Amino acid sequence: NCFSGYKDLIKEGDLTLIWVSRDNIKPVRMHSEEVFNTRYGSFPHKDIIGKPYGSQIAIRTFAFVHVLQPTPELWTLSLPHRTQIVYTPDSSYIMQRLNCSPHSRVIEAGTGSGSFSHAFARSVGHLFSFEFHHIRYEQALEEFKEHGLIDDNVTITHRDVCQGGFLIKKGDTTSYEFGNNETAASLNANVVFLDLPAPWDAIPHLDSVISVDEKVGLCCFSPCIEQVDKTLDVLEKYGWTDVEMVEIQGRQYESRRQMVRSLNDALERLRDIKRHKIKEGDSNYKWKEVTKMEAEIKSHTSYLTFAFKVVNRSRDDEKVNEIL
Amino acid sequence: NCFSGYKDLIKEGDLTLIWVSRDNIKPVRMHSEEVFNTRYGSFPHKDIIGKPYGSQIAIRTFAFVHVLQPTPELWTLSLPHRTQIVYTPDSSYIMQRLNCSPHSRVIEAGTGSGSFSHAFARSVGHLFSFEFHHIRYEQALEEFKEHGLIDDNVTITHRDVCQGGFLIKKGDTTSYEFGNNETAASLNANVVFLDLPAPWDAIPHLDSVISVDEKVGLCCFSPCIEQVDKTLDVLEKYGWTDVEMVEIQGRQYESRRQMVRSLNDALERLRDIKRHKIKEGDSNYKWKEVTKMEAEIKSHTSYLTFAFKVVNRSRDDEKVNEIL
Amino acid sequence: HHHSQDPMNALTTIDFNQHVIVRLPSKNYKIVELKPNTSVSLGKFGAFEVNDIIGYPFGLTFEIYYDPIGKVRLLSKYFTVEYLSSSNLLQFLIDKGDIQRVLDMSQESMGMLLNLANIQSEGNYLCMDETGGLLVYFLLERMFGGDNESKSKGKVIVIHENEHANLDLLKFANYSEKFIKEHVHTISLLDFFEPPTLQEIQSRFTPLPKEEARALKGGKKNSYYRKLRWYNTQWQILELTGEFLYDGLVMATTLHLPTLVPKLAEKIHGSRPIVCYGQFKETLLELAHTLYSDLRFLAPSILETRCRPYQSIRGKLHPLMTMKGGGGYLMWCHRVIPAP
Amino acid sequence: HHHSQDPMNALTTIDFNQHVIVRLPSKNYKIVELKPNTSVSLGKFGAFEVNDIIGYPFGLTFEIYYDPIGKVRLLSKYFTVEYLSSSNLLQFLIDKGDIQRVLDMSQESMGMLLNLANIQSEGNYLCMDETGGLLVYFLLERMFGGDNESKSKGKVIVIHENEHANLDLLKFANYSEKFIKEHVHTISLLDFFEPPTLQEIQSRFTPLPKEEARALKGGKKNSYYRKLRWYNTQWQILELTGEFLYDGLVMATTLHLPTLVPKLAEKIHGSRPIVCYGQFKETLLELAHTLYSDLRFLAPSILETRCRPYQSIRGKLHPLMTMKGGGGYLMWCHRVIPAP
Ligand SMILES: C[S@@+](CC[C@H](N)C(=O)[O-])C[C@H]1O[C@@H](n2cnc3c(N)ncnc32)[C@H](O)[C@@H]1O
Ligand SMILES: C[S@@+](CC[C@H](N)C(=O)[O-])C[C@H]1O[C@@H](n2cnc3c(N)ncnc32)[C@H](O)[C@@H]1O
Repeated sequence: NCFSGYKDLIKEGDLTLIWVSRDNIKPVRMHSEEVFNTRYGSFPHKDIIGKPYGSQIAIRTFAFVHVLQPTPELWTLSLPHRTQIVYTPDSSYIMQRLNCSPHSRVIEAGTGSGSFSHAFARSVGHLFSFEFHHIRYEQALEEFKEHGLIDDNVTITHRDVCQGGFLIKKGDTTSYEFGNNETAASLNANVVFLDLPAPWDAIPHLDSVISVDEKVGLCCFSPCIEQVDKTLDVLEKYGWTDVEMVEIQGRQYESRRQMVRSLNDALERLRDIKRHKIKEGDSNYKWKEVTKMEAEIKSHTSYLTFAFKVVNRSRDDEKVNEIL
Repeated sequence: NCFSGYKDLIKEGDLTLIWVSRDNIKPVRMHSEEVFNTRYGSFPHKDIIGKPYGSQIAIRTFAFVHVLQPTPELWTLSLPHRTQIVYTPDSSYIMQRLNCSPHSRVIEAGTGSGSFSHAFARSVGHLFSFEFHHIRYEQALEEFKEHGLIDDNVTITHRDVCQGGFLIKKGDTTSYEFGNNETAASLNANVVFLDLPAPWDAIPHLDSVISVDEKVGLCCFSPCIEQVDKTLDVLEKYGWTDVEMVEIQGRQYESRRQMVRSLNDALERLRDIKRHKIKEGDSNYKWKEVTKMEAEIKSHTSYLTFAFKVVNRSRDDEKVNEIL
Repeated sequence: HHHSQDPMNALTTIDFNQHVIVRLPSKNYKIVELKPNTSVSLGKFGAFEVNDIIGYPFGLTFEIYYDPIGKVRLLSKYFTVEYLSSSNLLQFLIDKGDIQRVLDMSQESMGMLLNLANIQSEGNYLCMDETGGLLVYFLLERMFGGDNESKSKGKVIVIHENEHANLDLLKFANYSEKFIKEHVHTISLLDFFEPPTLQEIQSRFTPLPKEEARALKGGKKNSYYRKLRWYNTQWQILELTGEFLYDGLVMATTLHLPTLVPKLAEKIHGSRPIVCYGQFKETLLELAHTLYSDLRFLAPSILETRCRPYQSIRGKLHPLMTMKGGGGYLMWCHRVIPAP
Repeated sequence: HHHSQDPMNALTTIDFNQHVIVRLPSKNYKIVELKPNTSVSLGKFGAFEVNDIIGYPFGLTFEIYYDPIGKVRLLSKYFTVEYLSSSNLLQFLIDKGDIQRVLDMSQESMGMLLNLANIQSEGNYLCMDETGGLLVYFLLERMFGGDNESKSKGKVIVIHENEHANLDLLKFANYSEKFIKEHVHTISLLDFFEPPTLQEIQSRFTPLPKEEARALKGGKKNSYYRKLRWYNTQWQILELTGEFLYDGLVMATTLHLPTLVPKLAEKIHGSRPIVCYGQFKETLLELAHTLYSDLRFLAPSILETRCRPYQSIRGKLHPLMTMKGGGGYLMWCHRVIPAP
């Protein structure tokens, strides 16, 4: 993955994220004969290649961009704004509550634009991702491939998980590379994230693919509270416990300044009226530091329903005896 | 109402609110031979009576209280903490969205502890309040009476509004004083607030008591979202429009200070360790002003469902012609 | 009036020469003055005849249809007509993009300000309002409900930064000029803190005995009463600035609060609320620490209220996905009198 | 080991000599060390034999019953045994009242910090942690998942205020002392900013040729290697403080950030994230304005994340009525390299 590890110098062929402004971050593949364009100027790649990652790049009549190494957080900010993706406040909370680590073996459906996928892949032992829509599947496959996710720890599979479950067998449409004598993947998932219209149709299929000897964590991502209600019903029927729904609310603040305007100065203007019978931070004036909420807030992304399961609720009795 | 108007001096017999601390406000009736007790000392009423409202009262070995004129906001803060009452963030929003004023004629059920009642009564043309529980009814009646609400603009009636509706007839258990030739109150409500377990059972009875020639506003107060769902159903059936549910979230912040601790001072301590081979705001130190959220927040009080109705959806056609 | 029949109630009913609210299908607001025998254009959504909506209650939705000015009927494109409440005026100003002009205030913050300040029909309130009068309008509507014939005697006293107050939003309010001059008094910061003395005023004018003044006519009568109105303006300032104590202080100003609020509070009675609205919490934090040192203020608190609406469709309930941030903050405290 | 059979996986399975989490019926947490042939008291809820829970998966609820130490069976009073995750350690510290010790941090704020900082198994991260090591523990668990045998080579470098680091919470972590010394390096602010020079170090000690040092025995060998460990400590400081550039900076300190973060960021590579946690937003606001002036920092942002749980019972869904306030704030930005 070009998302993984820490690169020093920008090289020809590298995928970069070019920061133009806070709301304008563009994925750009470096090529010596290409030019990057902004509403403020043109930035030739040959004047970028060879410089350190994190470089500010300047052109005269001055205009600037910053060239950054891809990261899931930054990649997520670069995706089309109104779309159906998981943002960092939700996903970072989900990964932390489900305790993600190289120990994690995760099942994600559906893949969508792969926002959560990239954050999973950075941290996790393996990611098994499922996508119902064949065009979306092919786009995600091509992109995961290009990014180096496929040759690292990510598998994607074209599947309707509500109808066909989560098994990956030789012959299925999948990126999975089967080992010697392997005719089916052994998913052995201990982490499950469902982002689907009807997660309650997918939950029954999980018993065939989750780990049987450890606590398995699940999060379902649903926009409407009647969807949460259907999920709570089916989680209970299929033996999932410690069930809790939460919401996550993220806010961002600008650092700003408000002009200090004294009473005495207002009085002095009134006295002078009687006799006759600015850019923020301007050093001619006094300023007070203040925080200002972002103009538009994401007041709802989805409800997050967490649940846990242990299949083999037992121990090896005399293996414990055989320790003495 | 001793809640209404603005008193100058504390008089014998006055109901006061004695502020002991932010979470300790006590209703105390002034009587020259009585004494008010606090975990910090005893405050004789005779040393309070005759002083201006808002007076800080001091006793030696010094301890203090402040004696305030009753107000709905303060009264609400003085009620038992865990109880089922409406707090100022919800009620002030409800009154503003329903545009409360002396023009308002309101219907409230149930009365409960009368938190919202007092805020209504301050602003509104008349308040018609209904309480199902006979002991609660008698307590609210006695208290409203004592406070002067009953002899001003408040009526309370012992009623199950879901079963018996909202009509007030001579013979009913009510505080209503019937005028000459009056055998029934004409409620003519243009504002309705329902705080009940099943507001959808009360909504059908409203058509008999609401104003018929103006926009009528309704707010239903329900803790669970399945309750909101039942309300949305019945509001639609009975012709209520512009229906919207919202939540109100209130937070309070303390003004605090955090000690400023420089790098250089930490280095200098490390240098001295090498050679050998406070109360907040303390003037010996530097401090930064900060805001600190209250330790416990009210993260949910109830869902607020608003709705509006016009009964006579018509005009006087040639009365409009008769203007030319 | 000159009609024998009872007039229409402009608080309940769409009426001639009133400023009213019109909600478009895109849900943004317009303010429309209902001049008789005129038409109103809603651009894309058509135009209609003012006369055709008079006499209806507020809250109705009208369809414009054509057999360019259309006809109207109750909706069986369209618009909804509403009373111009304090809430709807605020929303209209936000729709038209004036959010910084109103200092980022929200319906819920202003609603809470009214109750924290204990605003009542008979109170005399000290007020600073930098919004063009939106705060004064919230007060008046709560106090009087739009009723020009109200018998209540409450007043809003507005202290302001320039020579004249900016209360232009009151031009939308449907209060008469008489009502406003009886319930709203304006006075500059300078006149409020350094008022003229009686001697200073009388040495420029002392009235004629009223028998003599009554007998004046022509240009001498007009010349004199113009001087007498100046005299009464000055007299009112004396009344407002003496040992008169007010029933509450409400503020929406961007002046420096720590150096202003303590001076204003000298004229507030013991036990009365003080409420300062601020767009930025840090502003109020500085104020609260200042007031903490001053025993004339009881327990200053910074409060926040935020409304989150839901998509209120049965079978698809969830909060709105996106909405506007902001809404500001309130500093609440009470004026009190320290013990010796 | 000395058993022929495969050992138990302490990441999936309740195991001897592990520190684990116990959730009581009152839902508060305890941390319990599972020493073989010992008993554990839960006060009111009874006591049990450690041996009787070994070998089970985490996540199960056990009933204590009596025919005072009881017997245990799966719940058909009781307790639930959980892995000691970074989340559960934080919750345990909050339950026991140590909320100010952990600077009011929440699960969601720490979860976001991990991802904003792009924390990975192979990264070398600069860290300040005033919590007794809770932040270091969040990092290690994300990087290595509790796996003492992990092949990953990532490191947390902890810069600290006193002579020694306070990382006592790591005593609960079930990482071996070897693992910790290979992945956690500690260095004081003074050693980090004013490190010793090579000349200074060698003039107090230069090693013997390793053939000669190997041939040492007795007290001379012990005397020498003690000096050689001091030498290696100093050498490690040279490695950590030279022209070594780090992959990220994460901070949870109450030191003055505006005067500290720019100095620390000199050792961070271009394009790497900087995340400062703060209990108070005003602190971070001051920092953000400071960093705005410094072209080595790209677009500093103050972020907030808040979790609100629901009562998750079908037919009675609503958010929790009351809960703890706070949870703190993050300042996020990226180190960048200005153009000439
Ligand atoms: C909102 S998106 C997922 C976004 C993704 N979590 C992210 O962070 O970028 C939902 C995706 O689920 C896919 N999907 C829907 N139903 C599915 C099913 N039954 N099986 C697999 N995928 C499905 C849809 O095609 C869509 O791409
Ligand atoms: C939560 S309380 C109201 C609190 C009140 N809003 C306040 O702010 O203090 C609910 C009250 O409704 C009353 N109530 C319940 N069902 C009722 C009914 N059918 N008719 C009238 N009152 C009812 C209950 O006795 C209870 O006192």
